[PDB]
Amino acid sequence: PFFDVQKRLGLDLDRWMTIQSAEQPHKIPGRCHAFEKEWIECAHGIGGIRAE
Amino acid sequence: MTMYIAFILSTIFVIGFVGFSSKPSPIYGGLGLIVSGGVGCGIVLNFGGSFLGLMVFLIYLGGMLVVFGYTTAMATEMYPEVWVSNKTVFGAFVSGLMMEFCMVYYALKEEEVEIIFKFNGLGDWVIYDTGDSGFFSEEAMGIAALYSYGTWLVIVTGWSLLIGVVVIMEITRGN
Amino acid sequence: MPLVYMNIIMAFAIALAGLLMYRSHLMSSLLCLEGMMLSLFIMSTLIILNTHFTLANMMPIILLVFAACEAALGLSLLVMVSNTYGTDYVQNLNLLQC
Amino acid sequence: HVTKDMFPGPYPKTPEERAAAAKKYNMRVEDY
Amino acid sequence: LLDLIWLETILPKTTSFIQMKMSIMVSNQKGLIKLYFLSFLITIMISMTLFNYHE
Amino acid sequence: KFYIREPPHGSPDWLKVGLTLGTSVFLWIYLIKQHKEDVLEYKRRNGLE
Amino acid sequence: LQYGPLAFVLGERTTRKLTETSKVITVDGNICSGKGRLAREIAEKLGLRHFPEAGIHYADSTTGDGKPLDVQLSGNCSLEKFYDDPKSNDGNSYRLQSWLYASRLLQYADALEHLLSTGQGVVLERSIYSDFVFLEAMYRQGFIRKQCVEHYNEVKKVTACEYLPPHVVVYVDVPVPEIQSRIQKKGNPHEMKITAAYLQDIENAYKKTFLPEMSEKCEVLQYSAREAEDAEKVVEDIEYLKCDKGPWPDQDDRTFHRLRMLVQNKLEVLNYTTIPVYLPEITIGAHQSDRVFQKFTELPGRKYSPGYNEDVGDKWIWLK
Amino acid sequence: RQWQPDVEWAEQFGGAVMYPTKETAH
Amino acid sequence: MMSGRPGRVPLQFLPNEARSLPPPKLTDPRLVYMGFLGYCSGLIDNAIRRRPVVSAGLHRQLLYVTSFVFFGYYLLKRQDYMYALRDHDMFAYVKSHPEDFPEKDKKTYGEILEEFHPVR
Amino acid sequence: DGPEKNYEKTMAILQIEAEKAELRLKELEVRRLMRARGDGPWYQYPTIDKALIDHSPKTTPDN
Amino acid sequence: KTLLHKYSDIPEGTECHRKAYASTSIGGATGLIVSAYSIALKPPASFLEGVARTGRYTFTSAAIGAIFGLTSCISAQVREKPDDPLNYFIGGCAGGLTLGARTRSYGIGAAACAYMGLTAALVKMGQLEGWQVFAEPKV
Amino acid sequence: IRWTYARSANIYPNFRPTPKTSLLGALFGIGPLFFWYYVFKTDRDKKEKLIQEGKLDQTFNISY
Amino acid sequence: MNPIIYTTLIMTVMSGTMLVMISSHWLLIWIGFEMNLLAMIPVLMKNFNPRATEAATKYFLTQATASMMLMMAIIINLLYSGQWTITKMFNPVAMTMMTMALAMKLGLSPFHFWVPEVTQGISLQAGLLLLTWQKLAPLSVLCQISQSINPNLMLTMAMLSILIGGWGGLNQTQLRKIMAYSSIAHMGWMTAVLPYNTTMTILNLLIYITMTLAMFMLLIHSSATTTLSLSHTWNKMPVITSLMMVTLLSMGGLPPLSGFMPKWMIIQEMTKNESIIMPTLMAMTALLNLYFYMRLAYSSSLTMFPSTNNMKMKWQFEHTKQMKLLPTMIVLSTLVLPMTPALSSLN
Ligand SMILES: CCCCCCCCCCCCCCCCCC(=O)OC[C@H](COP(=O)(O)OCCN)OC(=O)CCCCCCCCCCCCCCCCC
Ligand SMILES: CCCCCCCCCCCCCCCCCC(=O)OC[C@H](COP(=O)(O)OCCN)OC(=O)CCCCCCCCCCCCCCCCC
Ligand SMILES: Nc1nc2c(ncn2[C@@H]2O[C@H](COP(=O)(O)OP(=O)(O)OP(=O)(O)O)[C@@H](O)[C@H]2O)c(=O)[nH]1
Repeated sequence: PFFDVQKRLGLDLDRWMTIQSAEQPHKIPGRCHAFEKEWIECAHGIGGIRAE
Repeated sequence: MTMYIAFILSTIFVIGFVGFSSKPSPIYGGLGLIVSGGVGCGIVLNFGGSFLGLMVFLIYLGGMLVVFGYTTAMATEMYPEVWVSNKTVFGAFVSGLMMEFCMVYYALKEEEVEIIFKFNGLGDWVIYDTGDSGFFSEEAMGIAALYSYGTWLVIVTGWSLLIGVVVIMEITRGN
Repeated sequence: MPLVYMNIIMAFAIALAGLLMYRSHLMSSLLCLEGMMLSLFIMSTLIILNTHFTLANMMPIILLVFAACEAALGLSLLVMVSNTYGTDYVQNLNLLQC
Repeated sequence: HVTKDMFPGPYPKTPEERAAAAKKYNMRVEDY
Repeated sequence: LLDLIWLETILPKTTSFIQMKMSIMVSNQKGLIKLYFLSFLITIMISMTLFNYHE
Repeated sequence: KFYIREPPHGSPDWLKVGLTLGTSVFLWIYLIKQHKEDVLEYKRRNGLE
Repeated sequence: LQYGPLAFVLGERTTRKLTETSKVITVDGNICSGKGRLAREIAEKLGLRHFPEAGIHYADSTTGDGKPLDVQLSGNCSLEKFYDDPKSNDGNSYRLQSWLYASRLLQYADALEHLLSTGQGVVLERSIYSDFVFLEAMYRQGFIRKQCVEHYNEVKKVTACEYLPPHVVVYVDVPVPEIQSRIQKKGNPHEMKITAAYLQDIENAYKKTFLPEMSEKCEVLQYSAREAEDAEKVVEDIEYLKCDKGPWPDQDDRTFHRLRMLVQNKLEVLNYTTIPVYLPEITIGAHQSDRVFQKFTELPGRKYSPGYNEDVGDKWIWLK
Repeated sequence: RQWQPDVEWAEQFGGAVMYPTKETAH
Repeated sequence: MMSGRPGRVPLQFLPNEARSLPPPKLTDPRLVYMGFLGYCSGLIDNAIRRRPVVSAGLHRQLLYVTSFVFFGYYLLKRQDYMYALRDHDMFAYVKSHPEDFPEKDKKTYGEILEEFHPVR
Repeated sequence: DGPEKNYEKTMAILQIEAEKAELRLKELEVRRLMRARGDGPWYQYPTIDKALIDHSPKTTPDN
Repeated sequence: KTLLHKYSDIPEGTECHRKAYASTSIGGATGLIVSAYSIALKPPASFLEGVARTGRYTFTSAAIGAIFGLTSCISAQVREKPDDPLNYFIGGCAGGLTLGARTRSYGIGAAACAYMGLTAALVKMGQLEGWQVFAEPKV
Repeated sequence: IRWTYARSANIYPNFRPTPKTSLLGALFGIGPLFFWYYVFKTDRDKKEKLIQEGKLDQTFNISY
Repeated sequence: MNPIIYTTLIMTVMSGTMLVMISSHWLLIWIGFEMNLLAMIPVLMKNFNPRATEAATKYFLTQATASMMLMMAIIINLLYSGQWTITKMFNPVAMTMMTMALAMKLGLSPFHFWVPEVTQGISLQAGLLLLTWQKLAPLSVLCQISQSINPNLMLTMAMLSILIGGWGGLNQTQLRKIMAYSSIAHMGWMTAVLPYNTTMTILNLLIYITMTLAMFMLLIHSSATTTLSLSHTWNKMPVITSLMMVTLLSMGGLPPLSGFMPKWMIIQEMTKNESIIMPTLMAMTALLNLYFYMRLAYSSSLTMFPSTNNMKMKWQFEHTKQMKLLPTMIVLSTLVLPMTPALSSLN
């Protein structure tokens, strides 16, 4: 965000739902849990330009 | 037929939208819109969205559009502007029945319709996913998370609704 | 991409045109506006139900309850216009001009 | 003092303002 | 001929005339949303497709 | 005297003004000590003293 | 403090203070008709705040010591001068009327401000709604040019629309031959030469215009001279109304809070009076206006904001 | 004294638009 | 651009490691100009309220100088931080990328053929 | 004062300006370079943290 | 920008008919856009004169587009100088003169002659040198 | 004051662009400017020609 | 409207904008935009005049349409990527889709047609809120998603913003319409640099914030809405007209005044990005703003327009307003050029 208050004080407001491989009710998966988990861990700590 | 049943419901959805978008009488536009509102629920129902499908019936068919009829009963332009009243509305209605008839035929023949996006005209049933949901309805568990994880949305949605009632009376109070 | 998704997307686009292509009844304009969101509400359900984005089943209601809020504003402005002017015409709703 | 209308203006096309312009230069129309 | 007529007309007055001639027609609007929203529909239509902004 | 009524600022608002000196001397005494503590900590961190 | 938004939030309302002695009664009538005498008697017998007729220096009365400032410094017009040459080329007539309209408009605000801040009714002479009877009179004989009417009206809607009408209006009905009777006993040579036509032209505009159209929004009781002197009769008549028509028996604390906002701001109440439409009688050129403003500024007390002028004795300037 | 604006200058800046036309005349 | 550098904790006006820089000296010319701004507000503050400008409410404009100076001072440390930060990771990059920064050859002006244009 | 003051002082002026001049030219090059490649400290456009990944076993083995 | 690409593909002062066709297409499309806007913001009270309004605007813009198409190309053909900016300048002024003919006023035609001719030189200046108006983010 | 006004300000408001005014403006405008350009250009186009091939003498010309 | 109700309505509007700037989820971004809209209309309705009703109706229709159109950009990005995070999105049509959706909220392109008219209808205080605070929320999204924007599409929208925004300003009598046309012109300056470097897009924002607070609250203090009404203010309070002409010159961008700082830095950035024709044309159109800026300055304080005898009462009384933060506003809005290198703090 423009002002990442969530990161500063560490209260999760929306990011619990921003992607489908996060915690889900009753631990049931999305359609592409396997793929997006792979993409997410591929593009972590890399940067938007390089991860493209 | 039942091969492309969701092809059908999507089609009345388009013609229902062309109805009120053609700017007919606000009640008639409401009639065309609720027809689209009715058929759209079936599209969601066919995907298993029973709870979401039933809501639009409740709060959009029996909800918003009911109070819309009040303003139509309040507006009451001196003559009905039903489809026969004007000729542009016929032209708007007639036109809106062509291109969607054109591209379905375009999509039914070779399926390579490239309007804005690339789009496949294959049967509606394909994109469905195979897998049991056990005993928990996926739609129900998703919505019930409103009070488990959707805490933040609940506050903001509630607060805006509270502000929703403060504004409405204030603008309508007429000083 | 499945043929149905065209039908909602084109439904929005023609609903979008009706919202912008005016006539003489902004009451009819509001109908295209709420029809506009109905396609948005409808389409959003398809992807979310299709992709099993379980926690994302949230927003079809959230989008509904907020799009419905604009009806409260829009219809309230309707009667406000229909009180200083009596009617819901749009050509007469040009007192600003300069 | 000269306010505005003794200040020179545009060409006098027709004789009416030709007469006015002649008076503006304190001279008759036969010599203006 | 030059200092008080032409040199003041070529650069300064022509730009001043052009600005005024195109200040009025921009500001001369009708106040009716039907035309304004029609202009928006053109803008959405042309921007999305015609100038290849999407591709 | 001239105006028949005591105008709102016609009297010294003692509670408000005394606050203004109070915050300013606070604002200053914070600054000098903040400048002081920043100095030797920078000196200590960067070697020096 | 004042009625600032903090005050209203913390509990300062308006409906608590006001009571049945909260009215905007106006005693009014023709020239020299003794309306001011009757207005005082109503004020004394009702415990009701009185407001004398707003003159040229009424604004001067409110500000500073209340001493009437110079006509050049305040008014650029004299009623006695208007008496001498009603159709003077300098525009003394319209300048008199427009300044008078502003003075009573300020007076109307002062009445409302005191009423809303105390709950005590206000009685004033010749409310701004009745001020048109003079301009109509000054228009019939051509004492002012026709255009003065539209400007005076243009100020009237942009100002008098917000100020709501009185509760009950007291009218001292006095016929012109009677008006032609007392003004000799007054003695001031300027008011002898008032035309019987002017006393006539105020009367019918008073009769056929002021009373009837304004009657639908407040009680109107007509008294001739005998019922004007009978203070006992008129005062119980004033007490014997329900006062239903008019906006006053409809508003709540919300409007009164907003109403006291506009009235308390003394610049706002007459802000639209200085309307930028230009006419010869009221417009003053830059050089004359600037020089007078310097003359106004160099006066004591007015050099700075109130409570900030060292010349009059504002101590602690360095601390205020 | 130096020239100062008058009703001629003021009315030049007064109205709906200082650059008027037949369309803006009304 | 430093919008997503590794370690930027959000909503942190002055990160802790910025303390390793020489703090702005109490009479830094930039700082006194910040104090000027506080004073310049004070004079006009009495002007709008129609007070004896310079000698009017010594308390009022005195607070203005204090407020502007402190808010200036912390701004200057933060300003000095980014410029130090901008130069720091700059230098760390060029050593990490020697191939993209060749050392240009050392030729004196004697061997350089710079053509000459007469003025005539 | 002596010309030595102006001579040495102007030499320092040239030294300061030269280092400033070459740094700006380097700054524009680096800014261009690391914007494109992206393997630099700044210009790191935001991504999604791998922490927000549910590794607990799901109700379906194919995950 | 395929429609614009047509003009760039044809070498300067070569296949003048193609350049004229490419140029007039640019003018026709540009005239259509402004005409559609003018219909929108300014209501064409009757439909038929609405087609008259867009007809005038398109016919004009095509004329400037067409005339600039020949004059630029034939001048490069005649003088065997494709890189010369003057090729567009005369064409630019030629286009401006056509505008004066459509509006029937020498003053507007003269003004359009100078401005359009100057811009016509400048755009050719950019094409030769490599000027970019909408430069991509570089730093 | 009429004479000063007519000779200072009351020119452009009464000016109308006509072929007589237009041609005279061009003739007295760009005309002399381009004429001098050609004269100075060819003179300089002869001067540098002479010195370039060493056909001119500036033996004692130093303070140019 | 009850002050407590008014305070809450402003409180939600501020929070709604605050919500947009602090949300990492696209849905919440929309939530902030709509609930900010949901409370913007009643503030415009505070005066409740038929002109205001026309203004509020115009404002709601365009803002609701833009916000509703914004949803598809989220939905289409969702459809092609399944990502609710507000980052570099993954669809040129969706990227195009939102860019005009947000532009209509800001009013840069022909979309800008609502900006002048709504300001004319509604009160001076409401116009101050609409033209200053209600521009942070749409800008916040653009700053975050700047890396995904098509350079050609955004630069154009910025161009017509300064182009038309400055051009029509020459033909405005009412000061409210002048301010809005100035706002549209200033909108282009920040938006033009937005794809290149977002740091001085913000720098332009706070600076452009400063004059508009300075000008509008000066205008409120003047209690004048027309050029002629503003002209008469020299007689009452000549000093205020003096500061306004400083800000008028400053907002025009003449050095060393503050308003030159944004434009100077903007030209510097795109010059670094090899775009050198683009900055030049905007600078040329910058004088267009300066013209009616001068015209107002000529009418306000540089000359001395005629006054009315009824102004004499205004001399006797005094202003009751407190014009909070006005003293520091103009000083921070006219002489801050020497403190330019402080922009690195924004970075
Ligand atoms: C090298 C490749 C290209 C080769 C070909 C050359 C370029 C294309 C052709 C020339 C285009 C520019 C010339 C102008 C074309 C549009 C003319 C037009 O719209 O005329 C109508 C009108 C003017 O007349 P008006 O003021 O309305 O008065 C009569 C009223 N009854 O208009 C108006 O009233 C409104 C004002 C004019 C319209 C707005 C500006 C239009 C031009 C913008 C730039 C276009 C650039 C095109 C080329 C580059 C991009 C591809
Ligand atoms: C960058 C370029 C310049 C930009 C800014 C330009 C601004 C002016 C441009 C022209 C403006 C239009 C023409 C003139 C308009 C005048 C407006 C006005 O109100 O004028 C009359 C008014 C009368 O003065 P008054 O308000 O009574 O206050 C007197 C002082 N008490 O006069 C006033 O109200 C003016 C009051 C001025 C008070 C000045 C106080 C100075 C104090 C200096 C203190 C110095 C301390 C030094 C300490 C040294 C050791 C540290
Ligand atoms: N134009 C104008 N003249 C007014 C107004 N009020 C009073 N006058 C003039 O004031 C002069 C004397 O005041 P009057 O009230 O008429 O007579 P009076 O002798 O004071 O006695 P009363 O009527 O009892 O107050 C007359 O010339 C009136 O026309 C007003 O509102 N407008």
